[PDB]
Amino acid sequence: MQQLINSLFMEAFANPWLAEQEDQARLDLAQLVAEGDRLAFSTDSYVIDPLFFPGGNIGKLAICGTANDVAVSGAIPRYLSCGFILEEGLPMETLKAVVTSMAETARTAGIAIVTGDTKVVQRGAADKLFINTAGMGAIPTNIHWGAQTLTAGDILLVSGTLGDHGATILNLREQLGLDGELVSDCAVLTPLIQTLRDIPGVKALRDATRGGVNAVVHEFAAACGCGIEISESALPVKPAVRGVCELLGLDALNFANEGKLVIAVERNAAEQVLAALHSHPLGKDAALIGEVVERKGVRLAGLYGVKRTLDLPHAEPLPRIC
Amino acid sequence: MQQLINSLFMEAFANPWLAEQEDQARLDLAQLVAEGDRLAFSTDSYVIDPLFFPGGNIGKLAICGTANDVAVSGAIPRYLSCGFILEEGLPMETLKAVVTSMAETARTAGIAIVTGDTKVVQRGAADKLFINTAGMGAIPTNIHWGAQTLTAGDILLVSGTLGDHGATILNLREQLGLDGELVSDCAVLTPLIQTLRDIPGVKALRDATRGGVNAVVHEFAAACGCGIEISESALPVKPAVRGVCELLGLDALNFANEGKLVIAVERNAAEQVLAALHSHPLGKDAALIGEVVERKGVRLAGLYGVKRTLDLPHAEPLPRIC
Repeated sequence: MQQLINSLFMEAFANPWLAEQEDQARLDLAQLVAEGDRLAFSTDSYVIDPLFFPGGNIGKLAICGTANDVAVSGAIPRYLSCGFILEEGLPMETLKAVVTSMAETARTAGIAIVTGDTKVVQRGAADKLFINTAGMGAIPTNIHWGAQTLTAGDILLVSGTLGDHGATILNLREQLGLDGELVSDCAVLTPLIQTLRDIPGVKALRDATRGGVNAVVHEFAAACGCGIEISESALPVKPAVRGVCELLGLDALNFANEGKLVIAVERNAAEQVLAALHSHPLGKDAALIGEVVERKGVRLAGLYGVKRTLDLPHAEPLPRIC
Repeated sequence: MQQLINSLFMEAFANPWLAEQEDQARLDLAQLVAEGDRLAFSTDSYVIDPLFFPGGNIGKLAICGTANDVAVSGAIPRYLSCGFILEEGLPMETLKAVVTSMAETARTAGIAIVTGDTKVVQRGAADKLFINTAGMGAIPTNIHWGAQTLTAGDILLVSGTLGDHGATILNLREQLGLDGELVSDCAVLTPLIQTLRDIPGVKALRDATRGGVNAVVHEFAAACGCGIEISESALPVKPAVRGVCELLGLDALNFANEGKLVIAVERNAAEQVLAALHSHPLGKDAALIGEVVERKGVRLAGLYGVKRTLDLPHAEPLPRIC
């Protein structure tokens, strides 16, 4: 019932902003402005099927994805909101596991869930559980990361292996026989991103969820009016993900990630940035993958250095991967 | 494609924050701090069935509800996020109508939709359309509205008639035979609330959505450690809503409102506050309904001044009223 669900929310997420709260949380603005001059603000909804998977669950994901959307601006995520849409009859055991994981993930990341909402719909009106989170943090005045700034000669990096999350979910949903080898990379990336905070050569940073790295590179190119060239052989792809690629013929560049950055840097900063990423556990597999060029468009270099236009796909590999 | 949906979003909601955006909106903190010392931050999900109804729709509702949750703090709402969950095959005519109403409601209220998300699920996995919005605004330093401040002697008012929204949806969903008599009160309340901004004796404001006025007075009582006594005869209830009460035996105090305030005021300010409310189109039916008292608990005064404990109901009158 509604009262048990509300009690679960309040107990699990309990903090000084949520307690004694009325219709809204009330956040100290002086504290935020002391951290930075801009407030980063993002929202995402989470409709992943299944709810639980190797490496995470919808609840952990709902904190990670939104914390990362904030964190890639250079801001430390501090406050999140949470809206649950529940299907009547969802086992309490399942809801409790999701909420427990959300609360733990937020607690570990130093994030407070300061406000929320729960709606219950009848059986069949929603598939089990959907979550929306919105988040905020203050962007330090000296950090100016954006793709509009990119110019010919800039280097493109990824913080780790590509397509782990997408491949994990595809394997589960389509029963591809790789259970035990694939794991989601779902993680809060703030500690990794903060290694880059004082490095002058860092120019743009984005996480690569829906649409994977392919979407990001196309977004980067559209923003700066320059082209981007990616080396296919330079792409770090785990053996189990390669296995999914082989079976389905689908691109690891198109697979959603839930713990990876695409980073654009000044040419002379590339080795310094790689070293910073390699020093942190979340950046251990970071690699150079490409370059910003004068010639517009996105190209992938295959065999014998042949550069071919890299198209965006028409749809995601499968519905509800995130 | 769902790039049709993303195009609808960007076109309808277009503003400087949404354009050339990467993973997050970026909001000027100095401007917020100059307005107030606290940031009000709220979120609500909207799962109303049906999507369109007399007096509004899910889109207008998604703006109103979240704007109101911010505005009851004293803050002027400035920025909203918007997360859509869409069922595959939802007619574009429906979605366009929803988005248009959202855009027009936001524009009229001077609210910018600065960031968002869309997720699409398969047929049967969600009932047509769900929306989450989160919103923010700065609370002026000199406004200290809070339920915790209430003391014995304070007067309770409502800003209009009770249960119009809930009753409208109940009549539609349960086919009670009152079509054309009932209309939802869905409205952005900021202009009404701002009549009270400079009135010294205003102590607490809440909107009265889920659980209605009954939930608000219970929340007030819990926050301040004082009791609340309500006059049953003083409750303003329209004839058609009374008709729903008569048919179902259900209480207008429990029915959801989507354009009503419950206001607590210093005893001496009651006449001034009532006149201020009556001066605005949205507060014409405002009324005194009770008082805060020393004896703890919530009581309803019936025939012959008999005061009886007013219990909260176990469930909402029906799922998906909001």
